[PDB]
Amino acid sequence: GSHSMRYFYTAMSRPGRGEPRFIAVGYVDDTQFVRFDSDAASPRTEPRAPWIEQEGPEYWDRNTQIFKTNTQTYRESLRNLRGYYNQSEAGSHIIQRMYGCDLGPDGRLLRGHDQSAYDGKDYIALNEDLSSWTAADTAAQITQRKWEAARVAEQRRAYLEGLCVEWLRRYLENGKETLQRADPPKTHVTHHPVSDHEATLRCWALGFYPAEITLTWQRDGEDQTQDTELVETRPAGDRTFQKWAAVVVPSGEEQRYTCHVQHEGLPKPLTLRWEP
Amino acid sequence: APQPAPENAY
Amino acid sequence: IQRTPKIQVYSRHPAENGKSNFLNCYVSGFHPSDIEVDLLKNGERIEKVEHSDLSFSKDWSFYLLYYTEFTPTEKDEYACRVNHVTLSQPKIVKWDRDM
Repeated sequence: GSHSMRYFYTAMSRPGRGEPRFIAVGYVDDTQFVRFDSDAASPRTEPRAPWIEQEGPEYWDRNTQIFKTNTQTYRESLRNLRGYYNQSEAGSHIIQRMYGCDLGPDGRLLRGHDQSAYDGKDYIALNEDLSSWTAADTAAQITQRKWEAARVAEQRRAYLEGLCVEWLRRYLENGKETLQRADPPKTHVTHHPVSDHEATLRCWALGFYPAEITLTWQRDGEDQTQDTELVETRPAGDRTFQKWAAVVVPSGEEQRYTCHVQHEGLPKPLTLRWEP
Repeated sequence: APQPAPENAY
Repeated sequence: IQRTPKIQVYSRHPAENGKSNFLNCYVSGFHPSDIEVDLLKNGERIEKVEHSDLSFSKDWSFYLLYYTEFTPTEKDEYACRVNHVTLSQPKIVKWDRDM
């Protein structure tokens, strides 16, 4: 496919410091477009992308009611899970949930998602059939039984195949100038002598969008996966991302190394080498 | 747009 | 269990002494979500510092971007100070314009 929409919910208990905080953020690909934080002075769904601002009052009020209701529901869920694990009321815990839809390059639903975790560990997930569940343990099995009895899978599926795809396609059109624009990475290789007979070759990729990118070093046409230091792709703050890969090589053998860059914004993969 | 509420508790 | 945060300190645009830029401190791969992050100028906490909205990766670990405008120089030293439940002592990461 080529596009996706995802909502990320985080509910965190904090005994002695008020009721569990609920935060929700929505993304289209690697672009965040909305947020809600129950801890805000006056909790309300807020825009985070220019193209969502055009949505009317009803849109925002509808969103706010949903997240305000979720704030209450997830607090109930945290109380339930605490019990499923026989946990004390003194500890802080977290429920996380990711859900959304993926569309193919044509605009058709590729697949749907609905995964939950408790304290950072997979808890329950809706299977790809969007009809059955996979529970991680006997506690999640209780949630599963509860959701099967209530026909929750059917409600999630209805959303994923309907509203999710409908609104995603709408967002893609409204923000086509950015959401449907891939920015290729600006690339270059730096050289850093480490000693008399070894130097570091660092391949840079800057200002690209989306975040998906492949950066690799090859020696004599052979990639150095095991010898390459690859940092995590990081956000620049202007919607674009940055990434670099480095390899320590023998002085004088620099030309036997080549950096290969693959990015959606590149018509053809790139091959770079250090240019003294 | 997000999933309709109320959702079922865990 | 718990996961210690990864930390990267860098600038939005290539560093040009005397030129306005943005200092970024990206913290990721941590769990739980509570985390304290400070951007420092010559060891002193910078006041005007914003951050992104809490979100997480596929492995459920969290990530946040703390940033503030700044003008690089040859003298001024910048760094990111991070404290997390997984850290016995606050971790300091200095900004290296080549990283």
